[PDB]
Amino acid sequence: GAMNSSNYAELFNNDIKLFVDDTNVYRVTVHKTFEGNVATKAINGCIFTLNPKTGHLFLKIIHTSVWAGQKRLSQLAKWKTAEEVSALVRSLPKEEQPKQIIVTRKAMLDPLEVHMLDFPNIAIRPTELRLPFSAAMSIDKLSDVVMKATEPQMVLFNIYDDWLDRISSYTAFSRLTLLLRALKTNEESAKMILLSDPTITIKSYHLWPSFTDEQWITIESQMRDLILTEYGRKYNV
Amino acid sequence: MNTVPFTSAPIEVTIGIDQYSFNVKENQPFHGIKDIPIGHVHVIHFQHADNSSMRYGYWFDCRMGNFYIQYDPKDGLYKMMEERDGAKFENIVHNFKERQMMVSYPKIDEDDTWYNLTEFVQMDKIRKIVRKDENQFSYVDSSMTTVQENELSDPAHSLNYTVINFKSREAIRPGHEMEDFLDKSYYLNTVMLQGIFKNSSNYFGELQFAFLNAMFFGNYGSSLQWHAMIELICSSATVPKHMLDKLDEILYYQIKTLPEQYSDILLNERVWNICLYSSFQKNSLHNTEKIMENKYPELL
Ligand SMILES: O=C(O)CCS(=O)(=O)Cc1cccc(Br)c1
Ligand SMILES: O=C(O)CCS(=O)(=O)Cc1cccc(Br)c1
Repeated sequence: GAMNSSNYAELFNNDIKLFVDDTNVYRVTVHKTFEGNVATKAINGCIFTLNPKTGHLFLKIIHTSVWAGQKRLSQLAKWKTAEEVSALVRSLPKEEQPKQIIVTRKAMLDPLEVHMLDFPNIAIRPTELRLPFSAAMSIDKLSDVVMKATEPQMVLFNIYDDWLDRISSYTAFSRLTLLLRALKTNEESAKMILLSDPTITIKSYHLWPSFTDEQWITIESQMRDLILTEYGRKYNV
Repeated sequence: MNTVPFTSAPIEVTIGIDQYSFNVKENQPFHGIKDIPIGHVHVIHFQHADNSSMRYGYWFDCRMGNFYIQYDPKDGLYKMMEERDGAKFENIVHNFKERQMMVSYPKIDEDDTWYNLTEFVQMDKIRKIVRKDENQFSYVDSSMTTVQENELSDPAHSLNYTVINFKSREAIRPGHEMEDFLDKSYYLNTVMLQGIFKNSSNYFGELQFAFLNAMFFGNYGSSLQWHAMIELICSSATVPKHMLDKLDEILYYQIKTLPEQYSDILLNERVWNICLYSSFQKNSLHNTEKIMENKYPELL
């Protein structure tokens, strides 16, 4: 079944589980043609596959060549995601394979179920949570490797940098989701908040800056204020 | 012509014989049905006046033996049985015919309803779905489950329809996941038609038998099987043109025969709307589409 605010602690128990977000798989820019029609131009995308307990990110880069001469591209994207996930599971040793895969959008459930028929003990599930994973391309080093890619490519990351040395996965996940929601709601302000202080820096082997515990609190506070600020701006409050 | 004799009618009962229904009163001098048209399977079915629980009945073919009905007061139902003494049988039937104790199957020479609902149905295939080999006839009722239903509970008393499941390894070739899931022609033509049923006539036979079992006994599993088999054809891009033309005719007479008051439970809105307006075969069922629109526009 579906995942929601009642069984929210399940994410951080000891059964291996992955989230799969396909929002940035198929990406297009829309422009006018010389004759005044509209045409799309695809750009590189990525499948966002994340273990919420460990912070391991399996970033499958989707090169535009994948789409060449194919029809019905938004629908193929869902089936290309399912195939990539399935191949990833199969490349993992058995004791590393997920018990559950949670998809962030319901259209992914059938493509993934069909591709995973070989894995009848792996549960494929939707979520009622609204997770801001589409904003993963607002993280500069992920955006960079995606746009630079010349070929299909799997790139591994920990989206929690070193946080788990100091906090629980439950809190790391909360922080990540709050950071990503901020970036989705107002990316430029969100980024300003992360680099407004020029003294604090991002280690070359990390994604996010090297905030002290006390500075993370402040940052977390500023992101919540941003989301709240944008809410008011939006609805006039 | 042929006949099905009753020792008696001890309990008041509504008797069905193919698409005809009529009432018998407790201990009315009823001894059976005559002039049953040779050349078709038939079904004789029952709904006790006093206990609408369990519609039940018997599929039979008069060319395979002499069959009669005698009420069993222990098990509480009208049972079908075979008389092996052919001579005992004609004698008994002639007596009741002479005394006019038999109602007359009114075969009409401008009605092809029964033919059109059982064209592809053959007793030999019925007896493989309904397993009870010491009899030449086959018992069915309201509550019998299907093999597939008993996968998600006695196997002796189950309907062995051909399992269909669109999200199974049988339906879906490795490396053709998307292709086989959006276009089921592989599953229809290689797996089912060439593989399991061998030809389209045995597929249609099961499909028709399934429908009749849903309609006459309200068997929920049979209804599922009938929709599953419609959906598999409709969802395939590639179907011999002869199958589609025939399928169109089959459904038309099913839709025509269905009681109007039973359509809310025996017809699945999703399956029909998909099949008539979204599926690969949307344009291929003109006659079925016309009768469904004009008769049950509500469902669409
Ligand atoms: O042993 C009994 O109770 C039944 C023997 S019997 O009556 O001959 C059965 C039977 C044969 C022929 C026509 C019909 Br009606 C039924
Ligand atoms: O609408 C119906 O189904 C009823 C028509 S009818 O009553 O079946 C005609 C009929 C009468 C008496 C014996 C036999 Br057999 C057939």
